[PDB]
Amino acid sequence: AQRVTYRRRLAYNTRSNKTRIIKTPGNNIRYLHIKKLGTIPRCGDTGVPLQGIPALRPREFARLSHNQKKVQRAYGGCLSANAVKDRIVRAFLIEEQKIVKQKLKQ
Amino acid sequence: PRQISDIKQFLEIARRKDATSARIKKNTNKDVKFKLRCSKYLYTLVVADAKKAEKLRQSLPPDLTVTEV
Amino acid sequence: TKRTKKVGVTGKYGVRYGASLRRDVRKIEVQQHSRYQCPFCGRNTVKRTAAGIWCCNGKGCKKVLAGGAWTVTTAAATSARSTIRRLREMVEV
Amino acid sequence: DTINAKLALTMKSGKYVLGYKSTLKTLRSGKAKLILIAGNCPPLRKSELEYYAMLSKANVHHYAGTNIDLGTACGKLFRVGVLAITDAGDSDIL
Amino acid sequence: NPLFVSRPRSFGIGQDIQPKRDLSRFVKW
Amino acid sequence: GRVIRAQRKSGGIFQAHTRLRKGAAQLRTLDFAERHGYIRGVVQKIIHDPGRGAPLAKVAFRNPYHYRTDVETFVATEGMYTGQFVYCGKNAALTVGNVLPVGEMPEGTIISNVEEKAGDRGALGRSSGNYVIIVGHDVDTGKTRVKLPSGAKKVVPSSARGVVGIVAGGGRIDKPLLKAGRAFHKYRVKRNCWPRTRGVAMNPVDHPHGGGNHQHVGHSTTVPRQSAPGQKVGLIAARRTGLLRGAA
Amino acid sequence: VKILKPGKVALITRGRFAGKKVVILQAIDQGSKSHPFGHAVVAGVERYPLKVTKSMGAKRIARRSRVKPFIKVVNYNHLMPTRYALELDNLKGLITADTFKEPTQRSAARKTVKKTFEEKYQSGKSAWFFTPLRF
RNA sequence: AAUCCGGUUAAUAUUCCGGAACCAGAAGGUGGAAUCAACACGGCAACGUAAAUGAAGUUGGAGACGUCGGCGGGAGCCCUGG
Ligand SMILES: [Mg+2]
Ligand SMILES: [Mg+2]
Ligand SMILES: [Mg+2]
Ligand SMILES: [Zn+2]
Repeated sequence: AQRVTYRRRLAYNTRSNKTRIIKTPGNNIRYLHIKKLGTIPRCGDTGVPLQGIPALRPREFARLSHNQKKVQRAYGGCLSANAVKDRIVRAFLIEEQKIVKQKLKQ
Repeated sequence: PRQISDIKQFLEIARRKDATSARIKKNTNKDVKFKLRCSKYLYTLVVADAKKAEKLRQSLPPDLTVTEV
Repeated sequence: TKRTKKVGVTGKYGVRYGASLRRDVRKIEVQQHSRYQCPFCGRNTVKRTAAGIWCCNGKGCKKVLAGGAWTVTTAAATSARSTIRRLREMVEV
Repeated sequence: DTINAKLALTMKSGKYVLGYKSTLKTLRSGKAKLILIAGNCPPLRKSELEYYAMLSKANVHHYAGTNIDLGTACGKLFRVGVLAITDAGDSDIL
Repeated sequence: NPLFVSRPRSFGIGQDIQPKRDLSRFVKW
Repeated sequence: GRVIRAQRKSGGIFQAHTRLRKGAAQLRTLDFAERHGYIRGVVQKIIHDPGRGAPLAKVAFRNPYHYRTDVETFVATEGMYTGQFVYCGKNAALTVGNVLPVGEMPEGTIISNVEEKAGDRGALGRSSGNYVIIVGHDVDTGKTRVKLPSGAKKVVPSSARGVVGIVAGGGRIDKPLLKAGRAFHKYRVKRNCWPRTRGVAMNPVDHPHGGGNHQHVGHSTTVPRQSAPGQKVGLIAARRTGLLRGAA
Repeated sequence: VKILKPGKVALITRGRFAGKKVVILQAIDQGSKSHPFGHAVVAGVERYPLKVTKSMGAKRIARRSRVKPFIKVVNYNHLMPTRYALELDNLKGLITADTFKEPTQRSAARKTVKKTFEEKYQSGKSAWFFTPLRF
């Protein structure tokens, strides 16, 4: 059956030599050279992948509109929803404790 | 290539200045494709009716270049 | 079924290396692959990742603990902590 | 007497909720008289639960024992990170 | 007027970023 | 004869394999906050360091003079965890993980990563499971006496800093390696020092032990302290030899 | 003993206005058909006023001392209640479960909230309410 | 960062030809959007949209990673009925 060749002079199965088979409108079986798969941004506090954002190679993110690269919320696109919620509650409670410790210091 | 699903949308793109030419393709299944060549994209509208195709062809701008395949 | 009377996990080594060596490895290997209890969360989801590093699973307490090579805590570390706590609590008062 | 016996008494004849989400509901509603917090509770959660209690004027008892011991102390076979008591019934917890 | 509120900075160890003091004595000349 | 193996360990193929190492493990530069008060840091990561038994801790501190955060690489003490607060300075509390001047800690405390000179950023008791014991203070001309893992007693200035607790990574050497391949993997991430050919397995051109119609040394293997390189092989300046039965 | 009641100041913990401070207007403890849970009607600050100093000009201070509010129905579980409370002069019965069904009534209610919040900001009787939480 | 198919020569082709795309940079050529005093709305929320002002500084992410084992899907191939 039809056998294929690399379309570039790179002759080795490296991570930059990824391929997949296409069947053409000439009934030809041949390679298509494809890129590495994208990656979803990860939360800065927990490392979880961030929801609402596609998996792209780094420079592909330069072509999206602003709102596709973020979530409409504080730290959107940088922190997960549950991480932000921990930060808000932690900030409030710590500030209140600083208030009582200041009040009881006098 | 982009598909246009509305006749109103297709006519608006034709009235634009980048719209150079139009193509008429008559398929074996009696369906008609109106293809509009702009600078960046080729826009196809699929018209599944012969009566509608005639009206749409008459609905085009008069100075538009409509070419028959 | 039992499948082994003695060697246990060390059965992977077969007849090599000597019985005493396999027995010593056996005691340590049982320790280093055991599950331990997280003091901060209460679950038994504490497993080793590379020799002194013990991690936790779940959505809560994704923390990492510095521990012993083969167990989460060592006797020397536990004795040091109580020694340190006694010394801390005697200069405090 | 120990708090375990009072906790055992208040569960034989009394009103209670177990767990974090249900506890917050009783604190919001004002029907929580006393909340018990496990010793190994998350430190941020303890601050939040303490703040909820202070606003609702409920008592907080941080009593020694992990969520495993607290679950056992209520007779349950699962870990309990926080209890809320809406009614002591026949017990002397309050 | 009521919006002009004093916002003091402490500057003790580990509290606020130190203000820009004169470091001439410790300059590497 | 030719240049013996010990004489060739001067660089080149005998350098340390350091690609996979994230940073040296150091105390923190002794600054105003540590000299006079304390400063708080938070453990961000506890990580494996290739070629090192003990785990390392990445600790984030606020910069006192600039809007920026400084990450420090510490030798993790046992008990340390990510998200823990650690405190460094003269007024830090005596808790596992904190960094204090040895003069500020009582006799008998267990410490690790201790400085030899105040500000050298950690020299003593750093390998997995090791520690240093505070033995006594001499307040007049402040010098602290400590016991080292080797058993030696050392005098450090009572301003040299130390970390409270024992180095993490426990009793690593208690496990038999069991296989050449495991020793191979241990030294692959360290340096080109394994496997080792015995001197008596060589020819006279290669080693003072080489040659002979049986494998034997010939002369005594206890060689003088002042031997030249190339003859300083075997048991150097040995005070004694043989299987000791009761030592101190 | 009821933590959430009209006039109390709360912190939003989820959604687009996470970390924004709000004042409770209505406390619907029981669930309705729309929002079948213990929700509240709240008015909060979407954009806090900027700090103003004595060196500023008159026109600049007017620009910086502005509040852009929002009105929202929020699950109780997405609120962190505080100890502060507001006075709530004329924001009493103006935001019911009916102004949300009409965008016209929504903009009218927000404009009313904007006027009372802004006038309340000047001559600060609730300074903590108009200072952003840093997190 | 970004290219595919079909065709073409005696002999080059993801490079030529036909057709159909894509990326990067520059200027700003129209259209649209927000702003009457300021920089949009929706959703309880996870989050959504055709756009939805954001300087310094800081922080976070991607780039970015071993090896073996079986399990589940897809594509091409293989096989099969008209
Ligand atoms: Mg030989
Ligand atoms: Mg010789
Ligand atoms: Mg050729
Ligand atoms: Zn845990």
